[PDB]
Amino acid sequence: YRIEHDTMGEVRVPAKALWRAQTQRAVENFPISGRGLERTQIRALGLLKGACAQVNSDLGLLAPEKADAIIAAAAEIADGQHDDQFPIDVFQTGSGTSSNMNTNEVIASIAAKGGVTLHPNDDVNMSQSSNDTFPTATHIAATEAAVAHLIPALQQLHDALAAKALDWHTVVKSGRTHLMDAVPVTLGQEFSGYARQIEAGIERVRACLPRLGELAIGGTAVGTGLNAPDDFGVRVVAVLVAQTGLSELRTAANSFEAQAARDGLVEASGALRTIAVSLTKIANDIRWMGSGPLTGLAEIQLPDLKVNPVLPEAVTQVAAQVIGNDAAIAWGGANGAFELNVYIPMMARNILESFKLLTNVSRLFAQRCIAGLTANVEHLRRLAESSPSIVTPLNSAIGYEEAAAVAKQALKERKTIRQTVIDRGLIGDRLSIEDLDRRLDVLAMAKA
Amino acid sequence: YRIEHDTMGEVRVPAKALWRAQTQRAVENFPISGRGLERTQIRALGLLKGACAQVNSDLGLLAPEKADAIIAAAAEIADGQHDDQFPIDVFQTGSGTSSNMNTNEVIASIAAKGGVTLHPNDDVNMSQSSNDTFPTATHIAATEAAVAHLIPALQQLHDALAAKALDWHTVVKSGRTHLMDAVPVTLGQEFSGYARQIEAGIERVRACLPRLGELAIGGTAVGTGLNAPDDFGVRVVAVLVAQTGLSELRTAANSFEAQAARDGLVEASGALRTIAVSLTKIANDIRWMGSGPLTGLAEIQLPDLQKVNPVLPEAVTQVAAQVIGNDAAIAWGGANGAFELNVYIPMMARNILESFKLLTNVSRLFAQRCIAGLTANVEHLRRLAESSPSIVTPLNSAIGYEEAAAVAKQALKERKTIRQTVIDRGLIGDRLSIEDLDRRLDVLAMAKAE
Amino acid sequence: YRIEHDTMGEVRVPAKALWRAQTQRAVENFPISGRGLERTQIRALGLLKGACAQVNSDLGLLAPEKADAIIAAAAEIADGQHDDQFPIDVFQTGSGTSSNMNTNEVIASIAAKGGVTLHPNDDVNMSQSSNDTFPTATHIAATEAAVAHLIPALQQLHDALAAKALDWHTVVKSGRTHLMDAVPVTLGQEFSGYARQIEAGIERVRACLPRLGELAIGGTAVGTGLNAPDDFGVRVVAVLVAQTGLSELRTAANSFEAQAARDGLVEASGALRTIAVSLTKIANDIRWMGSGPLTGLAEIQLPDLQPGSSIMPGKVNPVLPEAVTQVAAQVIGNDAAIAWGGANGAFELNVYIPMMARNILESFKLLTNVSRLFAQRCIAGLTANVEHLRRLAESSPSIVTPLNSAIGYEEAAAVAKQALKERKTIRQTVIDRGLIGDRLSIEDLDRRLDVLAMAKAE
Amino acid sequence: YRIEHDTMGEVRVPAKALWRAQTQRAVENFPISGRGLERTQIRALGLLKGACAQVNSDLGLLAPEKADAIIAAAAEIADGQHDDQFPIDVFQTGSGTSSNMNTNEVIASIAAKGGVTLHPNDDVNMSQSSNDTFPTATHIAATEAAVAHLIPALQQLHDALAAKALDWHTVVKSGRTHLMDAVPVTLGQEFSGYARQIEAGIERVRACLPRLGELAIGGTAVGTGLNAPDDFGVRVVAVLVAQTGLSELRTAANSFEAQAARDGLVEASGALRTIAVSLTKIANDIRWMGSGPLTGLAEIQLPDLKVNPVLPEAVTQVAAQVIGNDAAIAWGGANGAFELNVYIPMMARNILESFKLLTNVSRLFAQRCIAGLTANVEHLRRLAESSPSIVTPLNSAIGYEEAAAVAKQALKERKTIRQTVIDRGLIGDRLSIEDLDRRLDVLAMAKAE
Ligand SMILES: COc1ccc(S(=O)(=O)N2CCCCCC2)cc1NC(=O)Cc1c[nH]c2ccccc12
Ligand SMILES: COc1ccc(S(=O)(=O)N2CCCCCC2)cc1NC(=O)Cc1c[nH]c2ccccc12
Ligand SMILES: [Mg+2]
Ligand SMILES: [Mg+2]
Repeated sequence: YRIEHDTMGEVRVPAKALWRAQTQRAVENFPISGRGLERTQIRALGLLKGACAQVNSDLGLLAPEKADAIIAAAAEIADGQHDDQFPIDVFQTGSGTSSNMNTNEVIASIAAKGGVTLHPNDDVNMSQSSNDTFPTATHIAATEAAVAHLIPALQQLHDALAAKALDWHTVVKSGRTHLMDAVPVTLGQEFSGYARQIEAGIERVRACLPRLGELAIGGTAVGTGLNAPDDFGVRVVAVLVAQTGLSELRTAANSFEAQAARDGLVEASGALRTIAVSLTKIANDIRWMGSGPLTGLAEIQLPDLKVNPVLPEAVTQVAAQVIGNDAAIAWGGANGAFELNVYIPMMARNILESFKLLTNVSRLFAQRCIAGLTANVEHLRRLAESSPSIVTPLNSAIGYEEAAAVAKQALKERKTIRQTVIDRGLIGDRLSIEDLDRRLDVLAMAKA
Repeated sequence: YRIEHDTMGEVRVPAKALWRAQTQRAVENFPISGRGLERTQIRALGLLKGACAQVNSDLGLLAPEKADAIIAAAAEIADGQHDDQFPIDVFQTGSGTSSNMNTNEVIASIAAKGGVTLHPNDDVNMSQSSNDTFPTATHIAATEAAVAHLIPALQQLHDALAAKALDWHTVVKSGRTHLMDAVPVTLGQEFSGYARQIEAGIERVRACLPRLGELAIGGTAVGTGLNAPDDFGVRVVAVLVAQTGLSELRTAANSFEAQAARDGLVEASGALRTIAVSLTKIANDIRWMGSGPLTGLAEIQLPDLQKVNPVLPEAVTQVAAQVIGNDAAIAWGGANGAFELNVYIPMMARNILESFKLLTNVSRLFAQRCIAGLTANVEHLRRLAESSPSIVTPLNSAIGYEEAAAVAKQALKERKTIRQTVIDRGLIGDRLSIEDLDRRLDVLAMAKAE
Repeated sequence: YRIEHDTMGEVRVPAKALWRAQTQRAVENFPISGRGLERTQIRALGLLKGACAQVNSDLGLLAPEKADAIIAAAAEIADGQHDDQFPIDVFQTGSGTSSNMNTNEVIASIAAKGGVTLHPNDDVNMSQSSNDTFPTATHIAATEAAVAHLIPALQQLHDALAAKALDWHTVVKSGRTHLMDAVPVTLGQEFSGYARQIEAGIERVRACLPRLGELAIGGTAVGTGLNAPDDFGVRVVAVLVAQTGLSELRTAANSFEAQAARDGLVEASGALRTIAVSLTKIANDIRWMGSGPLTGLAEIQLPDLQPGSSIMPGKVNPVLPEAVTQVAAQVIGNDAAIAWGGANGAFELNVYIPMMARNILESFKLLTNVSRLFAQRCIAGLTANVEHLRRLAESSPSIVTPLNSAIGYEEAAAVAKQALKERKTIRQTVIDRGLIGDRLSIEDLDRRLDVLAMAKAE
Repeated sequence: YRIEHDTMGEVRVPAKALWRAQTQRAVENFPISGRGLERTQIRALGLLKGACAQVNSDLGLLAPEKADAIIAAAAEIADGQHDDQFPIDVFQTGSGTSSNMNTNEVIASIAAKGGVTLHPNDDVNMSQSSNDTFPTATHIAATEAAVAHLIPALQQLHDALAAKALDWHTVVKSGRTHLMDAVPVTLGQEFSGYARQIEAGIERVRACLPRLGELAIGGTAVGTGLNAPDDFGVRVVAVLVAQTGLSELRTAANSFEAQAARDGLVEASGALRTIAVSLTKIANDIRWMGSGPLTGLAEIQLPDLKVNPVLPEAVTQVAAQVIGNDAAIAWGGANGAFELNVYIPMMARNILESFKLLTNVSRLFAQRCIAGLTANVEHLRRLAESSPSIVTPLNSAIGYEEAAAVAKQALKERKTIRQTVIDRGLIGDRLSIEDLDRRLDVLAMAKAE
């Protein structure tokens, strides 16, 4: 319940708060959503401040005592020990300068407890600006989310789908095209398609990493690097790669592009949106397969968490949210001006949420839905034995001409191929029942 | 770390948690976003459960001691006293059944402390289903957000813009079309346009209320009202209207449409998306008019909150982007219902209620901390209007279009007013008095302000 | 071919072209999409220029021989006699000034063929600017599309759905929630829900018309009305309303808002987007209820419209629901383009008008045309599989609840279990377990298990 | 009119039309948009039908005489001689059945003129389904649009922006952050950023090609390849690669994924949407740069076509359309069921249009706007030299208070910072002219040479 001195008046700050005047001013300025930065974003801001202090100490610009204090305070933030010291709304100044200052002030307060005096700006923000810090922290968080969390969760889901594709390789059923009875497929073939969609999803995330991992650090206020060392960015990136193990982090190809635009986030969101499109198809098919029992398709049983398909519902709802977040990201991305895109906090919220939702729902879908599915094998065969058949596999036995006459008579009389063959008296020396039954076998027709 | 026994086994629940086994199972099944219901949707579930108990009591279906205990517990929820007792993810079963059961369990636990035993399902969920309750609460929350919070916030912003329009009635400046110099307007006219965009926004929200306020309560599992009293819906709506004063709440025109679809939320989101479009135009223009102080337009100065950065225009345009994205998520969920139930309700509810909250809060902040304190560079704006090639056209009938083009070119080159340029080129004569020049170049008259 | 001279130089123009040099420059400047204005937009530009000439004549600003020639030329354009004379890309200068000049030039060329010389700017564009004309024509076209075409098409679909709701009033079936078996409904109730969605869609279009019908005409370059008569807008609107019968057309409430923004198009697109969301639900349910007919739900049969497959000769597909869902997808995309253009005005003018007009008019057209085809070629001819639906309802575990008060919920659960195992009706299963006697007569069971009464049909 | 027949019976067809019964049913079933397939789509269908006939001939399944007649007619269709014989609406059955039958019927009618009888389904559709042919034609058209048309157009725009970046390397000006005056940049640096966005655009398009170029051909009705040779897909793709030179065309990794989903079109549309986002930033900045000539920024002059920024307006309208199309594509993409995604004609319309608009507008922007921009060089430098943003490097010599007084007086009097420092009498005590000129060198402050 203490008081502080801002160069435009007095500021009242909570007693257990490590933030100071500028942060409390942002709290008062932006009461919009009531939600602040996520743990991933706070962690990335701590990682960045420790790396910058390390490079400023290495170049002789910051006294080793001060640098050690920033590095220890930053490590605490990166390890999640201060997730309650970042109270600023997401809907803040569009550079994220408010959250940048919040990080500077918390490090200064942590350092003061350990007996060292740090200036938030002059020491913790040395060689940095209001504008190259928050987008760097955003891209660190997004790249960690892609590489450490999302890709492994998608691989878990891919592996679960692929395991079912192999278990069910010969579980024959009816194909459905336009929702109408089609020629046979196997449940395994369908699951091989779902698994490819997720494998292609991982390919799509991997393809965006060369641009998602681009960091602005070192470009300072406008991209020129004025008031930073010439190699600040390259040096800070190498410390971040060393401390995170994220080899995908890199300096920006062009320091102006990296601050004027957030195109890498727009690109990454498009991969997530494609994954959401794939997941929607997979989840919808699985809840339709599970439907009924009496009124639906009743092809598979879902694990109970008459079972409602609650994890397909959570997946399709997450996909809707990723599609909406993706529209917000593109809207912010397009609306930069000159040297700075000022939609960074909103874009950060949306892409980091999309990563988190897809990671968590993919691992739940894989573990608590896909792994436990059971096929209703005899029902699925009954459906395959009700699919349309074709005459092609009789060509070698009755010839192109009789086969075409079977096809025409089956269509006119609304009969099966098999029954039309029997009815036309074709069972004989050229075609036993056995030969008819082997040629028209529904698992053979699936070409598994 | 207290321990409970379920139909499937044993679950540990936090000691000070008022939720029970079903909520704890939902917490375990849906660790997806780490974000649960918002205050408005918890309040509405409290309002709904209180009105349902009142009606079940009035119809002689529920013992009055139990009904009174539910009503007192539901009032505490509606008053925001238990916002920490709703831990289930937004990304839950798509009917919102898990959150419905969370409400039933919390009410039973609150009642237990006052010495009254309630069964969550048989008593707190009496006459209700797993499918007509959550969407009712969603539409109560959205209707209240629209009528009680957003419309008044938009009226505050309208009135701030209109006050600026009146203050700046005679503040003449260059028009701009295609970003290029155009004939004169006043800042007041421009702000009159902004005010109309916000007044039309209020009309758009008002226009959606006949369908936003439709409640599914009484339709039970599929819309038929099986296992509810025949008049349960109209009775519960009447209690909600009597208690809340929200006369916009109404039974649904068609019980099936009210559960198979959430088209009222899609409709309302379109009104919020239009307001977000309007606010983007208003906020962009204001930050461009404040740009500078040297190399920008330097028309106005914004009040300093954090050379002032336009931080509230940035908040407004970021909120608008969020509303656009939320609007896309809502329409996606809305389209994808099947047969008797749309199972995207928790996601739709999160997005629609957030959109209401962000637009309400940012509209008030923009009105009070940006619009009200803008200051115009009045003399500078008039000098630029008076120096613009766009104003030479009214000279054509005195000096011809080719001499008027030469006046325009020299005025720009020498950074002079059109008036001073006409005098410097020796055009004052019998063909054009000083008085006729000042009439022809009266830029405030060119703006045609009331 | 035939030469001309623009203040920039000599321009070659096709011989049968009624456009002139400014239009030919715009053709050369914007080869982007290869698509120009639609018939509805051309018609509205013709309506507008005819009304402007009438007013300019009435106010003594334009000589009558000149006004009469513009009126006669503008009526030919509004009648669709010149839909090949508007070659400019949609993706043009964002005020639509290129298309406005195209209209002025085509009118001057028509008037020339009758011996009257019209200056495209000074006569055909009198009292107008490059910025209040194209948005006015856009709003006229959109209002016409809403009132004369879309609402009657939606009413036709509403009536077709409501006729099925009545015909199927007693067609009992199992509900589905989460795609899982639920308590009984009727096919008529479900179709009553679809009908309400369309009726609500008409209410949504009607609710947007007070602002969709607002016209910018009279505001000139920046909204101030400089260089027009003070009452030009109300006079032009009066003529348009009298000639067209479009009672929704009105002068804008605020002349700056009507040129700085196109918020009425964004608003109207939201209504269309909501209709696309409703149609998606209706069409999806209908193709699911038609699915199979051996491996799907087989609740209804859709009318056959064309062969489905060479490989599977008997197979017929739900082509109209596919056309409806694809249209809905296009409306939702168009809606995103409209809102993007709407947000990005600057100062006195929104310069996304041609792109917003393309998208809003296409959404109107696709929804009008598909709604009529869906009603006529799909809904009107649906047939229900009444006995299949009733069999499933009478076999459903969901219908045992009404037995609770006679045999208890535990015995009712055992009846459900056994019926679902032995593929029997609930009625038969109650008999097969000897529960008919003291507390439960055979007519009492038939009263409790009346599936149509459980649907609670009005 | 004449009488034609299909499995559903007899149909009246315009006497002279080359289509037959199924096309005419589709003309009556789908009068929705009044727009049919584009030139690119008709070309891809003609290419595919010729390639299928070559492979059927090579495998001895189709008589050489019939394969020759199909190949010749498919070449006339591909070359654009019969576009007026493709009347079917975009909004047709969602597999593109109707447009597949349109191609088969028109090939049969052309072959009949030359005295060869072809059955549209038994000969022209041999070893094929709609479900594999229409998505294959769509992916051929999209891959050709990406490689042959869009990437070269974007390279042209990249090169025009990079040429400006070089030409304007020393054209110092005010930076702008939040629309507010900031420390100096050069126009060249800004254009280098715009060039990077377009180069990255090209990288995004190239990164999607391993999946965009996947073709369904050979999977037939459901993905199983029933009723086709086991190697039909690999043979047909090899013929298409030889004929088109598009090495990016490839057999699908998984035949079921290639028919049950159109995820590669969704992926590709995301690249195009990101390009639209980049082009919006570039075009907005350029029209603001050109604003005025009195009351705006007046940094540059755009070439005339007082000039309105008409190609920036075309570029930002195109971008809005690509964002809309992108939403329609993702909506179709998500809504497949079981063995088939039935949104293909709508998804095809949208992505092919996005390719075309970006290609055409990128070339126009490059040639008729970027190439001809002129910079107000002296004006830009004067404002940079007059900005309060450049007073900071004086703080250590004159103190914060006097640096603030210098900035305030320079703004009020409309003078440079250098002239204001001299006017306030600060030379001698605090610093020398040599030190002043080092500290206020705006080109050096932009970290350019
Ligand atoms: C953001 O545009 C401006 C910002 C500041 C100033 S200022 O007042 O501070 N100052 C003018 C007085 C003398 C000192 C230099 C700058 C002017 C400008 N515009 C202009 O000069 C506009 C202009 C008029 N004739 C021109 C011819 C060529 C290019 C531009 C123009
Ligand atoms: C678009 O901004 C401009 C456009 C043109 C011109 S101009 O050169 O044609 N011209 C300059 C001489 C007299 C002023 C009017 C005419 C200047 C400007 N900006 C400014 O004066 C900037 C400015 C510096 N001190 C100020 C103090 C208050 C307000 C604005 C400013
Ligand atoms: Mg690595
Ligand atoms: Mg069945």
